[PDB]
Amino acid sequence: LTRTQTYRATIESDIESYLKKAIPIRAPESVFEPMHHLTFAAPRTSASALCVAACELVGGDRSDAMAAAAAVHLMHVAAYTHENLPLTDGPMSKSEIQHKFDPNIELLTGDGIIPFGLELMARSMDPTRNNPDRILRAIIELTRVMGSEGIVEGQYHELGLNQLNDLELIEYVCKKKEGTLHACGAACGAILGGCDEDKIEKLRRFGLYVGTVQGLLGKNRSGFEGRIKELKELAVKELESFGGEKIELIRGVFEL
Amino acid sequence: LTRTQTYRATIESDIESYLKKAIPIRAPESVFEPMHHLTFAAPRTSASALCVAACELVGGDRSDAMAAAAAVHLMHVAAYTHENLPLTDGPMSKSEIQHKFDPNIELLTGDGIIPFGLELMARSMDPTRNNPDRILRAIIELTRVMGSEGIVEGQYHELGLNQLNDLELIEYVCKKKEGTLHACGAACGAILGGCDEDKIEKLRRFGLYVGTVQGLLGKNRSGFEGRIKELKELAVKELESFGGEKIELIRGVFEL
Repeated sequence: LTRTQTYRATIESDIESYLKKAIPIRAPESVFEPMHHLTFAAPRTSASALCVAACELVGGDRSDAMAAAAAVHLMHVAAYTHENLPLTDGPMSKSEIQHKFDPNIELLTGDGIIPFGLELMARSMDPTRNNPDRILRAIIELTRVMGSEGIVEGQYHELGLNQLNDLELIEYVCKKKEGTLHACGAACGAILGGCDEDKIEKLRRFGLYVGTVQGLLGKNRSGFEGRIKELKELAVKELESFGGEKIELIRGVFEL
Repeated sequence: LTRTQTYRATIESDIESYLKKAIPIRAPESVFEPMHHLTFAAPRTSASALCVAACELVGGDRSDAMAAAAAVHLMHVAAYTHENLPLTDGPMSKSEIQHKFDPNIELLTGDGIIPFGLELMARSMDPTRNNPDRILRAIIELTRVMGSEGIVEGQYHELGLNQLNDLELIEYVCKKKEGTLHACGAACGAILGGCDEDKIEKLRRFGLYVGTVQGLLGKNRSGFEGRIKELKELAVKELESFGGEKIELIRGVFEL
């Protein structure tokens, strides 16, 4: 592996180890079995690593952002689970997955995973009395990503979908789902990192741009090459205000 | 109406109006339409009123509990929405309701409502009081009600309940759903009104007993009347060592 890959993977290993301490497979039974299973079977999102990297970029330790990064992963897991949830007329996502558990169980496990991430984030503060306004602000960010400003807005418009036709509607969905998830990750990193009000906004915009790109790639319909270079350039702009070699690894992680 | 009824109705009206400020009908536009519809169509839970009442009881102002009380209502509506949600096998709840919106929409709207309440709660921080510690502690309580310690655990076990069933299993379901909901409301009430560790747990237990009664009552299928009287006196016991006018009103609301 390259320095960049090693860096992403180590972050992702630290996140997974952090979650494993919080969610025992302790089951068959209690929500814990489907909660443990869905969390670690789900595809990862680069939004979780951006959270940690954003925090380090501004001088935080990674233990400062571990709870946030894990919460980001969990919001994503909750969204992913509910998107692939078989309803009356099947799931919202047309690309089918394997299900080890019944629909009813996936529904409630998704419901339990949403606040669990916010509970971990809420319960991280306090050991020596750390950042109550900060952790509260981080919580605001995560609540924003899951709801009407973020993922659920995206999923709402994802319903009226068409075959690679409405490109602006597709982009909008990517911005609201993968976009908002990265924005939140980056903004949490920065908040927990102890950051300028101005520098939070910038990393937030950064996350939005790379998250939208990550979304668009996940469509892979190519009608987007020009928009992708457009957004990548905006991502770089935001980065210019920071520095210190973590910049290079972050640029690396996001193919910039 | 009696003083007790008026007192409860005023609270419920103050909660509704506080929520009406936060969720626009927005007409068709966005998840806000179903979010608004489902919030104000859903049956109320007394856990919401207990929050305000618990707060006032310990010298709190009601505007201090208003966000919490609304968040409690919202947790209850997300739960209600999801358990009546038509799946492949139909809804988890055997008691059918009317559905103005499609299953897929109800699934998104439920997911948006969960963090929204926590966001309302989080955005209520009072830097001129000491709230970041307090409000953060309130968020812990609400995250608890929704998850593995609460409603989801209850719903998980409720799966596979019929006639002539496990009575201890039924009470357990009531404890985890209605019980935890009231326990959280009461405990948030206490936290936000500003009392100590000892008195918070007393109100949380109070909430648990009365919530468990509300759940058992909301079934009335056979022989619970014995256990219901046992739980009511447990609730009164908790109320000893609290004082004031509000004690009679709370005893009234919950018929102790």
